[PDB]
Amino acid sequence: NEYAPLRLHVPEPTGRPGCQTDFSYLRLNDAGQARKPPVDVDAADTADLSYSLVRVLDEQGDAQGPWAEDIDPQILRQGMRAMLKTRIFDSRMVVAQRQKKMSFYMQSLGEEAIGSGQALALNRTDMCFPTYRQQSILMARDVSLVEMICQLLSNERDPLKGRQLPIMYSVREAGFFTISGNLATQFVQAVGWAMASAIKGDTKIASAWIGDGATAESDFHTALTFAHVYRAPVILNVVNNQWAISTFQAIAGGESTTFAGRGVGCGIASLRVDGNDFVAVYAASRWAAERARRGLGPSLIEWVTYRAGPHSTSDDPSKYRPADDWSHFPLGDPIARLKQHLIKIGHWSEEEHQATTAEFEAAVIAAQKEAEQYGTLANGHIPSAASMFEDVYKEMPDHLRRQRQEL
Amino acid sequence: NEYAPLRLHVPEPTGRPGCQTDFSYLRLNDAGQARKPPVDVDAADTADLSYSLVRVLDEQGDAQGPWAEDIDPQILRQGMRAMLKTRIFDSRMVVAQRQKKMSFYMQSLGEEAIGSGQALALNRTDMCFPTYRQQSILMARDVSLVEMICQLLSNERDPLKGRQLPIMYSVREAGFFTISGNLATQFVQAVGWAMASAIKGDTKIASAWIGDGATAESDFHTALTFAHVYRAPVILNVVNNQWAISTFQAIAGGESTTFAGRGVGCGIASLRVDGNDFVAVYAASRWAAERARRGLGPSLIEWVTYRAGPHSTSDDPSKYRPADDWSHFPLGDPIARLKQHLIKIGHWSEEEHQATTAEFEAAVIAAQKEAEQYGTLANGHIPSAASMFEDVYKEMPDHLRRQRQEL
Amino acid sequence: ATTTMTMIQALRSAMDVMLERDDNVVVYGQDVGYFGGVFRCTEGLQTKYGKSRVFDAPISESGIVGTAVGMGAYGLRPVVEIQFADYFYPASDQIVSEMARLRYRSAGEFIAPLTLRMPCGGGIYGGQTHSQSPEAMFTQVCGLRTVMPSNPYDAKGLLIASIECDDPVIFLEPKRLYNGPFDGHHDRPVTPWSKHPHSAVPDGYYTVPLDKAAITRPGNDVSVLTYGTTVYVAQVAAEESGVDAEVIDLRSLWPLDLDTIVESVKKTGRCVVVHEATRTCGFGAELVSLVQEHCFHHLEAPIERVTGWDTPYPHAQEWAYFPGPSRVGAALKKVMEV
Amino acid sequence: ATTTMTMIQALRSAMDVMLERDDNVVVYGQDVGYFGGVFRCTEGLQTKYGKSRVFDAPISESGIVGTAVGMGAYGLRPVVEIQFADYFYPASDQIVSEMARLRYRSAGEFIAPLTLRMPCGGGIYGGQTHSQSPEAMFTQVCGLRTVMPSNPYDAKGLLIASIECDDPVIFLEPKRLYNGPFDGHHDRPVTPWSKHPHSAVPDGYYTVPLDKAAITRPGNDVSVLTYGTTVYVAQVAAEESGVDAEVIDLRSLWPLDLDTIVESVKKTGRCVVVHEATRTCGFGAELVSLVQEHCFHHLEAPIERVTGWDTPYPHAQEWAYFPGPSRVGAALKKVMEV
Repeated sequence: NEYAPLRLHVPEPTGRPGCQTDFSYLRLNDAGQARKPPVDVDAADTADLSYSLVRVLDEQGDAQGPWAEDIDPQILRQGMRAMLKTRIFDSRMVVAQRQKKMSFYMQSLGEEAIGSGQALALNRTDMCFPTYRQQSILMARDVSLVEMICQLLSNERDPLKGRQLPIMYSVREAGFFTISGNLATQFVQAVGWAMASAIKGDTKIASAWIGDGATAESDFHTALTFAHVYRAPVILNVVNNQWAISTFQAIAGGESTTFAGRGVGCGIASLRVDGNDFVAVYAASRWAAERARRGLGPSLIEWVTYRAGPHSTSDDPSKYRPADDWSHFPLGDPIARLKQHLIKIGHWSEEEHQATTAEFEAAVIAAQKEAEQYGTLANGHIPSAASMFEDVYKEMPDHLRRQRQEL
Repeated sequence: NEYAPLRLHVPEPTGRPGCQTDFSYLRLNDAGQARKPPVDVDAADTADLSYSLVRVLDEQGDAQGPWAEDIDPQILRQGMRAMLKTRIFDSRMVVAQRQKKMSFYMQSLGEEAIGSGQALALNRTDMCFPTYRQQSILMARDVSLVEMICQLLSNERDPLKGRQLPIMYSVREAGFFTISGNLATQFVQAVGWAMASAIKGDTKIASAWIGDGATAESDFHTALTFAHVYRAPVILNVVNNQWAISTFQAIAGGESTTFAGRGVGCGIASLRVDGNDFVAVYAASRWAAERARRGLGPSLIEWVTYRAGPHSTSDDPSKYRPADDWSHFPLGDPIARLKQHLIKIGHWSEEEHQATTAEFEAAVIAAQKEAEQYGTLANGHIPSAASMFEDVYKEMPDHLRRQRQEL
Repeated sequence: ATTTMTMIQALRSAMDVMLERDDNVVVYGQDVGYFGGVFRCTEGLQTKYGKSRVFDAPISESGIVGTAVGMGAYGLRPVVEIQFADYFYPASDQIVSEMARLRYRSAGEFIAPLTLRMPCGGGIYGGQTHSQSPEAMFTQVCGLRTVMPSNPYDAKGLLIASIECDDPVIFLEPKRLYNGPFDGHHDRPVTPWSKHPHSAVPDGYYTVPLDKAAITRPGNDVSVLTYGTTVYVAQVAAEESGVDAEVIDLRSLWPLDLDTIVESVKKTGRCVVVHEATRTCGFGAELVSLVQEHCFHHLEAPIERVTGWDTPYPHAQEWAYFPGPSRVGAALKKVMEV
Repeated sequence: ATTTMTMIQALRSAMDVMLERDDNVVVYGQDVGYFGGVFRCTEGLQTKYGKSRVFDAPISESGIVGTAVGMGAYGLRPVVEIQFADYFYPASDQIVSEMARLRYRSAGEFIAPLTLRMPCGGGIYGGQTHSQSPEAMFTQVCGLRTVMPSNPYDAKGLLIASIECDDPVIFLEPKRLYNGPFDGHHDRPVTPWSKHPHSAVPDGYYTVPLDKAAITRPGNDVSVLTYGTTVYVAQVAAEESGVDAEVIDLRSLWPLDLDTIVESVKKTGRCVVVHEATRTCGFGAELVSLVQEHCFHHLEAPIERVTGWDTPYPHAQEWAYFPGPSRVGAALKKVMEV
């Protein structure tokens, strides 16, 4: 009588197939609007910043605000070089996926700026704990495409000896920690790696990565807690692309909140940054890195971007969101935006663009030819079956010895 | 060169055996200073309150401020009765433990106000999900002591038929969910119970309980996320007693932060309340329940209190904290503070107080006697060994049938 | 009446039936709601019954199972999903420490009539985290009940039965068998369910009794204890070996149909255990131990077991890992040897 | 030289030795630091080596193991603790999906030379969450190494050995054996280690090889395969029955010493498996299955296993649950029957 019946509440994306998304839910800010706090700023004094948007490049491509200071155009160039290489590589692999040359692939269309951006702000020795979607990091550190593709193929030449699903890369020399299909686990692992660096009086930092969806996983909260408790030199990266397969970020707990907000909550200085503004990505990443390396503490950055492509090759986004959704995303295309800016200040041109595209297209095609020379799905040219039992333990134990012998 | 060696940070409590604790870290407020928001307040507007302290009773025992409205003296008297019962029960059960009549016990000395306070603000049908330290709820809800001591003894009269370690109570009829040894698990389970209530369009709400130390456990974050995503009718209670066995709340992630703050971070309206102020405990709890029952969403409350007694009957606090620590705790003793207040307003007196103390002493002594009639540790008088195989499954399966006959 | 269904459509039907039968039944999990699951297994359900009954969940396994436990305590019947069996681990605590022991530790006061569907099994180039068989992680938990179907008919019936059971059920679904049966021959492209026995699925309500195994191929030479994808592997392998092997689909892993098993080996005199799961401390060891205990004197040879290698599930070496008709076949010859 | 030590003191010494011997060694967990651990197992270690080497952790098992995995990735050698084996569950994902597969999935680029000490076992009125034996939740994990000592000497030797091993090691410590040996007789008050053989612990560095079992009581009648508390339970039950049983403390659960086992059973012609953990799909099942495979013909009788009932560990019915000398002895007579 007195109380109306309670109702379960289930969040829904404003946009469904056959409609138009209402991108109002993204609390956005104009370029240069957000301030640049000191590297020693207390976590508590970062609250506003967790609910706003650090962004440099405006609508017309001009840089605004304090985040625009001290930005070497040579770095932006490497950035442009990194994003394009990534995107082109991505395109290529999707195709080799259709033509049944590759088992499985995940794109990073629309997110190329983030990994590359941060990668360029870090040292090669600063180990990254990436998800399956930060191949841009590998690209910005100029990793052999041949070996990347070989892994994508499970060749006789796969560095992981075909033990691991395509894209689940591992490149210790590139400061790129072995990817695991299990979500979120790497976020805690990053914090531990930083704790180690701190324990040995080193100066290396950990770069941790996670998506919007995976923040709901328990290792997310474990990472923030440990990063905070021990003041570990970690950069904690949340990549909010609005989606987790078919699931809108509101079901991840984004409704009326921010992911950056959860860092402030556990006493970690937090930024929410335009994920498609390369300059902003670079500027925010440098800040966090410097904060960490100075020994002033961990940082949480929520990168606001959009998962423009399919979740994976097995995915069909047209079954749960508007097909033309990316067209309307207020933060546009990272490559497009950097391009406009880089031309307008005179360190880029349609010419260098077209050429750089052309050279990377060539580079991937070559490496793909180079890698396939060592096998395919179709070719039984794959790693040995006897290798299947190695590295399970340091020394092949008796029982695996029998199991290999029996083959 | 450029960068100094990184150093691992490890939090330490200011007070150790042979020192005095500096309770400055408690972000304390004066009674009446914290405002009382409307029950429909946005979680974001609760940010300041998550970093202050809701307090009603001042150093003189006068009720101050907006939380001091609509307070029935009768409810307070039931509160004092509940707190006294709890403390006397605890002390007596500690004696019985030493006399080897019981195997193990955990006091809630100094925390009697919290459980009892929320209990009297909810309905009997609102299910609580307690830890092993909310026995004050059972006392506020007038559960049979005979039946409680029986479980404590693992009697022939034990309601759980000796299946459970002492204190791991289960009282569905009193809205007291089966206690588990595994920490935090109940915090999630609470949210679901609330989701269930919401799915069926009920008006029952769920009361969750967790300690400071336990907030680090993964199910704490899980709970907040689900409670926030689904707008679940839960009151999420964090009991900050400053300690987790030997660990100071700073190692749990409390340094420069509050636990209330983590609610705001996940977009849940959050309050930080004086845990030893019964009026504030009732008033805060009433508000949270009202918010919940009206379908306005979950609430988080950090109860700031102090774990006055040993962690358990297996614990010696004098090995990790000052012996005199309770005397120094700025928020005093819940029973002591209400007593002062209730006398000052003419609804209590030394006379009733000494009387009430007397009756609960008698009641527990009688109850302990009624209980030991039915066996003890020495007396082999326990539940049958064949009731050991029951209730593992709804119907005792064949292998269990075999194993039972095998005994 | 009846309709020809795939495993996917059968499981979906089971949920549609029970969703209708019992008001307290609720279905949730990751991508389960609007999208209808990354495997179609929940398509249309939300549309038909409403968000309050079938809904999308955050990516949190312990959250999913934990809330479900709370929902059960209230009195609902949660059928909840975990996208891949390989990702149950974060829910381990809620599964072993709470769901399994809720009835026991409360002396029946609170119960957990939950069902956890987890797609399992390999043979699809899944790799390390898209293809493991964790049944041994559950069978060892007192208070749980583990079940795995091998065909659409049993898939619907065993699922309905599972949801209705008041004990917590780990419902493992072999994704290899989602679209059609699979014998381990990747050379021969796989056929759909419509061209096979047991795709005829009743539209309405029905059950396949728990604790009851099924003799797929009656034989006299060897008893073959198996389940899931390896059922069809054992069948084809029995035909290629020539060996007249009796193929038993346990259907209910644990508790199991002990009598049907003992009866087969007692007649036969020899048995081979087959499962995708890794060898050491897998479910096969309990099966071997059980047979040995009850069929020792009637045992004409050592109990063999053809399983996956003691190694994480690889990608490229897929068919060298998965126990196929060849590798199973060899064991059928090996047991029949004097 | 040599000092008389309890299991607690021997374990504490092992960490003290390795903490000194290797700069990369680190020790942490809940209450492990200042307080010295709820079981005294790390007393003074923080005082001696400083906060950065030995420290208290938050209550997060997944966090503890997870950060440890990261530290190992960096190149440290973390010896980390979980208060009770009963509470490993929240770290199941970090244990199975990360620690155990780290070397394999990275092809040696990254390793996890970790050690998790978890006190285990009942016989102490522990109840459901203070006394379970979850060794079967680890032996089935490809990539892990499971070890359980049964005395101070072995405790230190095996702990130093495990810490140095470059494979992740689950180090189970039977809390029942912490202060002294325990045969299962609660009637007879328990004696300390100082009055018992194997309390003579070397002060300095030494090991006890992994993969190596040990005959505790040389016998001819039956092979008794066991570990932990049940070692002493078997020794006393052997004396009570009269049966001349060979008591084998496996020490390393998995991988194990296959040879020492097969050799005993091959001589004996019969074996009994004894452990605290619940029967179904416990580690016992693998032991039976291995013995059945390698000693089928020499087998004079069915392999018996005396274990904890398939029930969550009760409180009052402690001695009704725990496999005591009486119940073990009964099984020793049963196998010796024609």
